[PDB]
This record gives sequence, C-alpha cells and structure tokens, in this order.
Amino acid sequence: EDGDYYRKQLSPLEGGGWLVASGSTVAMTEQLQMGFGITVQYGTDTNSV
Amino acid sequence: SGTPPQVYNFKRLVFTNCNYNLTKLLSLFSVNDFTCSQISPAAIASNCYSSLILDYFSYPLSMKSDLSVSSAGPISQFNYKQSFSNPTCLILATVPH
Amino acid sequence: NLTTITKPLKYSYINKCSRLLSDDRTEVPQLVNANQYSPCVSIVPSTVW
Amino acid sequence: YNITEDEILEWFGITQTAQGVHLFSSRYVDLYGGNMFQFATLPVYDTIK
Ligand SMILES: *[C@@H]1O[C@H](CO)[C@@H](O[C@@H]2O[C@H](CO)[C@@H](O[C@@H]3O[C@H](CO)[C@@H](O)[C@H](O[C@H]4O[C@H](CO)[C@@H](O)[C@H](O)[C@@H]4O)[C@@H]3O)[C@H](O)[C@H]2NC(C)=O)[C@H](O)[C@H]1NC(C)=O
Repeated sequence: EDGDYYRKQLSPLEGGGWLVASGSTVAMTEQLQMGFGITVQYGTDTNSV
Repeated sequence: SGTPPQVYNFKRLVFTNCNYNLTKLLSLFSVNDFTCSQISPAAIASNCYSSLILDYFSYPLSMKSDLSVSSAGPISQFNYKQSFSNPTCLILATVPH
Repeated sequence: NLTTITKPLKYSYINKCSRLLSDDRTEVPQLVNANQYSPCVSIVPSTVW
Repeated sequence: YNITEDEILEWFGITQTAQGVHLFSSRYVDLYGGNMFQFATLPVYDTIK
C-alpha cells in the first residue's frame, strides 16, 4: 500500500542504528506502463553491441 | 517476459558481444516517453557500443518527470539514478492492445 | 624591477575537447598542430573562470 | 597598395602558409610575360578555410 514503513537493523561496522524507509505506490493505470533505463558505454567492453 | 519490477528493483541486463535490434523490439512498443539524457534519442540503436546495460522496470507516465537526474524527487533520491559520465536514456512505454 | 609587463588573473587551459556530430553517439577527434589552435578555443573566452 | 592601368593580360596569386598569407603579382616586373612573384606576406594568425 501507499507509504509502507520498512525497517531493518544495521551492524555498527556498516554504520549501525536502524535503517528506515517508506515505500509509496502509484496505482496501476488502465494499461501497464514500463520504464527502461539505457546506458551505453564505449570503453568498458568489446565494441560489439 | 514476466512482471516488470519497480524502479528501485530495476532488472539489469548487460549486453556485450551480442547483436541487438530495436527495430525488432520497438515494433511491439507503444512508447509514450522517449527521452535520452546527455545523448541523442534517435541514434540509440544505430551506432556500435562496447557495452549496453539496460534496467527495465514498471514505471507510469504520471511520474515521468522524476526520471531525470536533475529531478529532486524520490526516484533520483532513493530509487534509481542514471549515469552522468555515460550516455543515458529514459523510455516509458505502454502495453499494446 | 620592471612594470611594463603584467600578469593574468589566473592560469587556465582545456582538459577536454572533441567534436560531436548530428547523430550524437560517436566522437570526432581533435588534435592541435605545431603552435596551432583547436576550434574549442573559438567558444572558450580569453580566460576560463 | 598602388598599381598602374593597362589592357594587357595578367595573373594574381593567393596562398596561405604558416608564416602568413602570400600575395603574388607579375605586375611588378613581368608585365609582358606573366608568372607569379611574391610582393606581399600578410601576418596572419591562423590558417583560413
Ligand atoms: C592588348 O593591348 C596591349 C596594349 O595595352 C598590346 O600590348 C603590346 O603587346 C606587344 C606584344 O607583346 C608588345 O610588343 C613587345 O615589345 C617589347 C619591346 O618593347 C618586346 O620585348 C616584346 O617581346 C616580348 O614577348 C615575346 C613573346 O611575344 C617574348 O619572347 C620576349 O622575351 C618579350 O618578353 C614584344 O615584342 C607591345 O609593346 C605592347 N604594347 C603596349 C603599348 O603595351 C597587346 O598586344 C594587345 N593584345 C593582347 C592579346 O594582349
């Protein structure tokens, strides 16, 4: 549901305390809309994409 | 194939040394938003690249403006940020009938 | 013991210069010649801020 | 620059070189023939295109 509170315990080596978050929801529209993030690189790998 | 995840649990596919063709992929796409940050949108499938990392997720067109790096909303804060030093692209599509 | 020559505000140069075409995926290289000037200087002012 | 007037055929030469812009005229000596000798070398900064 909208604005669900999610919490977890973090070890003091990683920083400690409690990690908290809120997950909001934008409801489904009449049709599914999906998102693509595209990132191309020119020097990381072999130039064969 | 399968349920597209959300914008913070984006599904990563890395492609390298394989053949890709958007004309066989965009031919089944009812794309609404077609933008590309720091790079051209039109020539994305044209030139040859070393690597292509594509994260696909479920994203409505109602929340479209948070996609940008310059946005200060939840998406650029905690969900997904695109590469500044690498060419990037934001495509919001809708399922065809 | 000399005042006819003066000093600039601060030193400056270029750390990145190349050309981009209309397709905007491929980079065209630029190179300086013997005491010459790349066209990147044409848009850079007298002193980089 | 000065020149005289005539009804005799003539030539003029333009080129660019790293020292400057060379201007060639046969009106100085070879009025009756015609072949290109330098009279001017303009102090240009870069190479025109
Ligand atoms: C256009 O009108 C002009 C007049 O404005 C007219 O010019 C005349 O041309 C003749 C032919 O060249 C000239 O006669 C010359 O006389 C000198 C001595 O004063 C000679 O040294 C010349 O010989 C030269 O040419 C030889 C080849 O033809 C070379 O081998 C030689 O080494 C010399 O360089 C030549 O006999 C005449 O003096 C001028 N007159 C004037 C008033 O300038 C010209 O003929 C008309 N027509 C054309 C097509 O230009």
